[PDB]
Amino acid sequence: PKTLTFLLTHPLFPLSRTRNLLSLLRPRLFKQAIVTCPNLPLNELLEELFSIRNRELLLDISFRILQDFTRDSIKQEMKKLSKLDVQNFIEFITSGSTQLFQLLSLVLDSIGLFSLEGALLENLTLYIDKQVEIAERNTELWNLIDTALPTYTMEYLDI
Amino acid sequence: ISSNGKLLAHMCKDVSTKDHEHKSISVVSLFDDSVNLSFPLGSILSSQTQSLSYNTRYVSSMAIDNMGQQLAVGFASGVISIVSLADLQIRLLKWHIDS
Amino acid sequence: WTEPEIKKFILTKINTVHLSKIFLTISKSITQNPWNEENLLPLWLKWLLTLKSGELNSIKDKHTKKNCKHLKSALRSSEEILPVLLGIQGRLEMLRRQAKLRED
Amino acid sequence: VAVVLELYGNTLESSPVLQELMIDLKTKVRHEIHKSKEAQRIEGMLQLLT
Amino acid sequence: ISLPNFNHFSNSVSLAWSQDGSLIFHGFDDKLQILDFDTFKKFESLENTKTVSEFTLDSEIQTVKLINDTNLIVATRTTLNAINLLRGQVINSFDLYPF
Amino acid sequence: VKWCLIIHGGYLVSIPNLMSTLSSLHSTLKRRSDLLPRLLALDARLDCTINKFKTL
RNA sequence: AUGCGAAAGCAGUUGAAGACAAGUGCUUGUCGUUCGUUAAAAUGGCCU
Repeated sequence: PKTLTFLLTHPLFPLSRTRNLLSLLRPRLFKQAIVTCPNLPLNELLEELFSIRNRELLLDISFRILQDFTRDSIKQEMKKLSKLDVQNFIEFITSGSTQLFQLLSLVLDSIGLFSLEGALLENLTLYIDKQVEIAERNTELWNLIDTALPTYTMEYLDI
Repeated sequence: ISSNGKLLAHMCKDVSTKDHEHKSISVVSLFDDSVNLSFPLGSILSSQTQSLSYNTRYVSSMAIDNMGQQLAVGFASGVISIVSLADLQIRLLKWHIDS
Repeated sequence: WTEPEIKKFILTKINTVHLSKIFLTISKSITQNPWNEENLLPLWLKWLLTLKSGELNSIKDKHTKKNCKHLKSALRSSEEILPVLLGIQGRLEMLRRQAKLRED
Repeated sequence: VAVVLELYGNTLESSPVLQELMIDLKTKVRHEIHKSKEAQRIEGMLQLLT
Repeated sequence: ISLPNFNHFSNSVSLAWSQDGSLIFHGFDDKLQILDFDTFKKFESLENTKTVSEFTLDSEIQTVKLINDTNLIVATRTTLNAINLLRGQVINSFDLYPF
Repeated sequence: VKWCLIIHGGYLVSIPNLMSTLSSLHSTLKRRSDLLPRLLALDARLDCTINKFKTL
């Protein structure tokens, strides 16, 4: 409704619709509510991110949560979250940007030291190594963007 | 105005209107009519400064002796010139690097 | 165009004679794909910049400088992205060593 | 050294001593970049281990 | 310390301190947070009487003040809102957007 | 320090105020990691000049 | 170099009139001149 989109444009949205309207919204109104809603709970937002809908909502939700929330809170909520979808998510990242890299940093922080598979970690180190390399070449290129004695000279002239 | 208050010395543009030598310096007495002189800044300045900038040719401060013998001009390039008003001639004082 | 040394050679020939238009298409291609794995086209831009900067400054004023500012924006975003990527590489190295310690 | 390289590139080509000095400088700056890369890595390790 | 890593920069912050030294009102853009000084974290009510630790105000905060340990004044980018703290509800409002 | 943080990490994640314990380590790595980008810039310009005088 | 903006950046900007000098009625430069726009020089450096 136009009134609902006007209230999504409106700054204050009191408590309960911010608590549970994401399940009701689960397209256009979805994108509007995610680009603007003043209060958005972490459990529902991380579940929406870890859904595999992938409308560049990766970028959208990641920028939203990194704008509005703290690293310790994201770490604790993703500690509470499930491991299998985390594995599928990091598989999605290594298959196919600073928002998602900070997301990768935070999921590493939440997973800690215990649940690391072998070949998954091998592919992750390979991907991160080649992307560090291309980022280093990119940085050097950007800095490059930001960057007498006539002892005897036999000549001839045209008169 | 000279430090007594008996002389004033000012500049004019009517010789810009009537000459290529542009600004005219004129010094006038106040309570008597003893001294009154007028001459162009083309005669005041040097000749080697005409291939140079308006910073040099921009006069920025005037000072007069209490007798009227010396008139000190100070340009925007930082070089003072003191003219003796008998033979109407210059001596240069060069220290300031700004105006 | 394949070998970097023959790229230096053909670059010297381009500067002998075209450099503006190839710089423009290289600029548009890189500002489209900043993360292109093919390093050869960045070697093109790198050698062209370390050889012929002055004429790049003195040729034009608008239809080079606009895309130059846009590519500056993209590559400065890459310079922003680098350090947390280095830190993530460090954490992965730590986890690899811990896995090694669990093995042996 | 940013402003020295900005000034003196021509005499850098002309005289060979400064060329060897630039070789030593290149090696040491690359070595320093390596040092700071490893230090950033260890700081990332600490931020994991918080 | 209390150092969160926010990817958004806002030029307009403010903060205020209760007289006892316990309650700290950190007003960042759009949002006031209430913190205990002992923890530097959100003062979470065990009673939960709708004295919510975060306030969200319609405009960007230019000023937070507490005139006593009761009344909190906020001057926001368009308006001005006076709130009580013994009951978590805004008392008074004033429009300053033309001014 | 690499192998130490590898091995003994359990007690390190168990102790609460890791900053106040490992203060000087955090500060030293902070200085060096903050030093890095100007070094990258200086190496970029230095390599440009070196390849310029080496190409001919 | 103006506005918005975060210490990033994002948009936009360099128009005429008049007068004078020099060179050759024509070219450049200049302004202690107007209106319209959101708009390096005179060898000369710090007291006791």
